Amino acid sequence: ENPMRELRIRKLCLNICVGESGDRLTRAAKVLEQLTGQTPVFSKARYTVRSFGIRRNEKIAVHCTVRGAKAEEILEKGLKVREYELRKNNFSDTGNFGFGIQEHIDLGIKYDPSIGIYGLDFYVVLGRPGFSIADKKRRTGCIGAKHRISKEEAMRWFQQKHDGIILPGN
Amino acid sequence: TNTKGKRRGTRYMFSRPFRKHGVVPLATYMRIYKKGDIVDIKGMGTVQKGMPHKCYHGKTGRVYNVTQHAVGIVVNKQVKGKILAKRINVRIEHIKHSKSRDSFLKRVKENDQKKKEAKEKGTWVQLKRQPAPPREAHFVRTNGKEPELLEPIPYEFMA
Amino acid sequence: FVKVVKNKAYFKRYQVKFRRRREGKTDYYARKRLVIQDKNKYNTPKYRMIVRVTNRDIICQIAYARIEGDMIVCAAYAHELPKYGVKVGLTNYAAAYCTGLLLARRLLNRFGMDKIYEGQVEVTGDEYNVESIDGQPGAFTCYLDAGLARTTTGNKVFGALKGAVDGGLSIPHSTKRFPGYDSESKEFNAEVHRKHILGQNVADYMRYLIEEDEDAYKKQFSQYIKNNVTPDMMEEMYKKAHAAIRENPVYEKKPKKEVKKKRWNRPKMSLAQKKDRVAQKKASFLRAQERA
Amino acid sequence: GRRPARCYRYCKNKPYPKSRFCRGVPDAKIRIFDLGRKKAKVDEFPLGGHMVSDEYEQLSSEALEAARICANKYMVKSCGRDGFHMRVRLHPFHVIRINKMLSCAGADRLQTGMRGAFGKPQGTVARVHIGQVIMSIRTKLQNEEHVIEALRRAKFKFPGRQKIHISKKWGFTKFNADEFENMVAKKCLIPDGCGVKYVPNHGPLDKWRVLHS
Amino acid sequence: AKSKNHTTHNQSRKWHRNGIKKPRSQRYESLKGVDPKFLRNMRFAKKHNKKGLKKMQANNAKAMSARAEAIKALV
RNA sequence: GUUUCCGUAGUGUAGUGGUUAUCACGUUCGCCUAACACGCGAAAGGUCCCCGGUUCGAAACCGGGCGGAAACACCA
RNA sequence: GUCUACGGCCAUACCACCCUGAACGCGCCCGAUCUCGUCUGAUCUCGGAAGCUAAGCAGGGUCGGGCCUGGUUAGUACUUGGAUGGGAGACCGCCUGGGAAUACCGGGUGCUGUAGGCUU
RNA sequence: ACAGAAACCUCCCGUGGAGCAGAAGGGCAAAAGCUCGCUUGAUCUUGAUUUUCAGUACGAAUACAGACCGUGAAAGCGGGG
RNA sequence: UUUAUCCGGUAAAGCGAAUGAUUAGAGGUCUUGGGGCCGAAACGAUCUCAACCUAUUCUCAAACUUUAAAUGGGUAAGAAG
Ligand SMILES: [Mg+2]
Ligand SMILES: [Mg+2]
Ligand SMILES: [Mg+2]
Ligand SMILES: [Mg+2]
Ligand SMILES: [Mg+2]
Ligand SMILES: [Mg+2]
Ligand SMILES: [Mg+2]
Ligand SMILES: [Mg+2]
Ligand SMILES: [Mg+2]
Repeated sequence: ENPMRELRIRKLCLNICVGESGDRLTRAAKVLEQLTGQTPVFSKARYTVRSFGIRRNEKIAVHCTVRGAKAEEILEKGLKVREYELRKNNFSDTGNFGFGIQEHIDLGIKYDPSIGIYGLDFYVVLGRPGFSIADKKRRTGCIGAKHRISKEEAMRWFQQKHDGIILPGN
Repeated sequence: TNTKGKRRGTRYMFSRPFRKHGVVPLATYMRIYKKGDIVDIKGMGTVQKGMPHKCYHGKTGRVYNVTQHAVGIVVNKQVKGKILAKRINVRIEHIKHSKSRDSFLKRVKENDQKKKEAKEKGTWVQLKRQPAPPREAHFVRTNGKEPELLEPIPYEFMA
Repeated sequence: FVKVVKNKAYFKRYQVKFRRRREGKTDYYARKRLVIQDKNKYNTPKYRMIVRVTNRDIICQIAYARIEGDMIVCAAYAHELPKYGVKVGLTNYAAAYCTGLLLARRLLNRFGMDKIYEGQVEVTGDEYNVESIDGQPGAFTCYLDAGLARTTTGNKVFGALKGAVDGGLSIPHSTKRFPGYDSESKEFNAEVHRKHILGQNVADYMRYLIEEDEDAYKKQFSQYIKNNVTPDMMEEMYKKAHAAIRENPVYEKKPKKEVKKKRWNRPKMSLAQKKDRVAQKKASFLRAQERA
Repeated sequence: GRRPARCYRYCKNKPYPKSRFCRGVPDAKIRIFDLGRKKAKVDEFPLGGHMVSDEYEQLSSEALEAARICANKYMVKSCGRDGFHMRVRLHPFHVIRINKMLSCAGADRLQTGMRGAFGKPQGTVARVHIGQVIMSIRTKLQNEEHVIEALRRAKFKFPGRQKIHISKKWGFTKFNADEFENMVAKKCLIPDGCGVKYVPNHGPLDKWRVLHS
Repeated sequence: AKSKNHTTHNQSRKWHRNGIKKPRSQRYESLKGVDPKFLRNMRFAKKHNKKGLKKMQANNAKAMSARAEAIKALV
């Protein structure tokens, strides 16, 4: 019997990196738009890199943060493609997790022969009531010792709701 | 020959001491200065506007002005003989109340008080200070010991 | 492994911030610029009206700043307002008015000025700005203190201000942030401040919610149902308050004496009592494993 | 090569550490300020024989080299190759200077005499105060004589004057020899290769829990 | 044709022989240097003093006859 | 010692202002030739001397150095 | 006893971890009718009040790191004046005064300013 | 995910190790670091002082005062950096 | 010359307090490596050397400093109070 340590999803982050700019990026923005239903933020280059074809302050990726129920509704319909199974080393040291997909169509999406197939990074920030203590402005603070989601609490999170196997071996 | 620049040799004066790098505690500009009050200059890095300068870092002078956030202050500065009583316009941050005067004031308040009293007696009280006299004949006593014998101790080479 | 960031060195060199910083409560730079009084004044104070909307209760108080610790001359909270016929919804912009109004009048009862610079009475929601009367005690003034509230248009803070201005303090306030300013035009409606002052925000939420769905009413505001408060009524609770406050602002306290006075913290352990616990162990340990 | 040590025997100048400020320093002659069985233990190797300066002087890097070597040669013989440690405790380190030799050709014509007098880096030297150690050695308690004389020969690569002294500490620790066996047997002191950790009645109790366990 | 490039040698001797006079400070030093808005004002204070002398004189004689009465009531 | 100047493909040498690198020669492969030359088509090849700094970035802009070069070293 | 609001001096206050929260507040919380702010009501604004001290905070704990004192090192190092002191010289000795710092041992762990609660 | 010592994202730590056109030097954090909105306080005008000192200039600075303004809910802050 | 009171960053010290150098061992697949040697290969065994860092230790800094003297520099010790 726990009061409100309802381990629950604070956010779902969708990034679509594509070291290009212009088209091949601008189209990727419509995928997140379509999938989420919110205008995604264009990221840009921290600084220039030569082997890559990217330049400081050039646009590269496009990314979103999805939250509330519509996070649940894209995590579910996310893993599904990864048939409710992940690996041991994605359950991270701070109680977050991450599962990437290969192709954006597999999430109930229509392919246009123009708008190709850019998968995406899904990651999710598990939280808990009273995790906004840090992020607020007045009377900020830190989140206890417990109240911090350990790797192994984030594991049997994912194992008792999406009921995945979480297969070992790296 | 060296550079005349206003802040030479200040590398390690104006430098704030330790673990005080930051917000200037507010008290230090919410105590009141007023003309006649004697004040010790003490330059400070943090604020650079209205700085004094090294040739009077650590001097004292009386105040002759008071502007919105600064204090015009008359200080004596020695210069190949002729000392010059001269006036500068230092921002509050670099200034304190010297407690120099404040032994006297407490000595005055006591003497006027001790003179008004013991006037109804007419007994003459020792008002002036007086330097530390020679320590008076006292006795000592050991009780039931002789004193302890010292010997200088034999040198051996430690390393 | 990694390098341990938090060495001995981390803590030999870590220089604390500056207490009311750690707690995270105070612009001091900005307290600096608010508070410290010019030195063409030496003693005379600088008053600031302090408003921080908490979360349950709005606190407003006039303070002046001394070297031992800023002294509060007058303090008016929101949880007083039951006295003045306002039971509920008392961290709400319209109650910050009454609170700030209270404050202005609890102050102005002292230095005997409740008979002058009343400010606006019927309430409009405009420029009211007090003009000191000649041959009288000149009006009171203070430079509003927001604290840490991102002061966008509509926020309660500079709204409670409107209360203390309306109540007869001469604060420099502009109108650019009162709920009503149009940020694509640059005027008032002012008749939006009408509402915004008297809580027909809350009335019209108490009416969009009700006809759509029941039991979101009651959930969203139970105590707005309980205490037999309604819309329509609302406007004419508050108007009894900015009247009732103004006929009697003064605080009467409540006298206090009883407490038995038990000590139900926990105390500091004395030296010897730590001194043994290590000697108490190490005899619990030694004994335990001189065996198995 | 270099002027004779004479001319840079004495500390006149303020330390010139090799740094940003002087650069192009020829690498110090000496490189190993310890040899023998530096893989020793504290508990098997009990004789902190010392060589100590009696004068405020400078010692060249190249003297230290010789001083070391000639003590590695006599010890070995004496004890064998395994049967000591030698430590030099003056890594030369303020940098010494040379006006650039007043170079001229034949009869010559112009040197400029003194302009830009400031020299260049020549080498490196140690500062040495009185009663300060230069070299130290450890062996078995057995083998005192064979330390004595090894440092004795080293004195002769080496200007001024300096006493050979035998210490009161466990070999290379600071802990006064009359006292280890006790301080170890009860664990004020815990073995740590060459040296030893002094462990006090200070830290968390679970640190202790590991000992006396 | 080289030479000396300073010294501050006998010197102490000189700028000291005649003394080093700690500047002779009068009472009533000049108000030049002070913020004009002081003086702008304290001159209206100083100028309109005499306006208010009738009070001053009578109010003096009140205290003088009250303290002629205080010292005489002691007698 | 001090004052200049260079260093870039296997070699001789261009080149830019801070996005990019050449020529000729050499060489590898075909062709033509009975076979070599010559001629004609294809080709691959350096951290732009070693460095640290600045900068989006340096072969190129600073500072240090290392190798190769040049020029002075006048009154006695 | 204790808290809140505003505070002073800024670690005896920090940090790391362990323990407990009666009431009021202080918090966590619930939502987007409006104001307002976002990619996202994640932060700010606002309207609330269905839960729980999960954390902050507060209260406590650690032969806990740190900071703050004491001791010790040590009358050591260093130094004002002093000598027709020693010493080939480096340097060293004394006389008259002043007199540090580490390692190593101890103790402590924030004091209070105004306004207002609660324990009636 | 592709993604590798380096693209992109998210959590944690992060007293200051960045950053603050430059030599260093001093200064700096819900700043003086970074991002955006609004702009001309780089504006007009007397005087006082500091610094270089002879306590002469220039340059550079500090305090005030008078106008006219930007900014900000406002206190102030701002006469180049 | 005292007594108050500021000011002060040199000698010394420390560097198990920041920066900068630097010896040594215990310790650590931290990392990682590049070589071995035993291993097809295997954080497999054992070596080894790099680099890092966990407790340590040697020795230093004019263009370092937690500390930090001696000698020194302001004021003040009243009728102008
Ligand atoms: Mg602000
Ligand atoms: Mg919300
Ligand atoms: Mg709690
Ligand atoms: Mg709890
Ligand atoms: Mg401790
Ligand atoms: Mg003599
Ligand atoms: Mg700011
Ligand atoms: Mg002006
Ligand atoms: Mg100096």
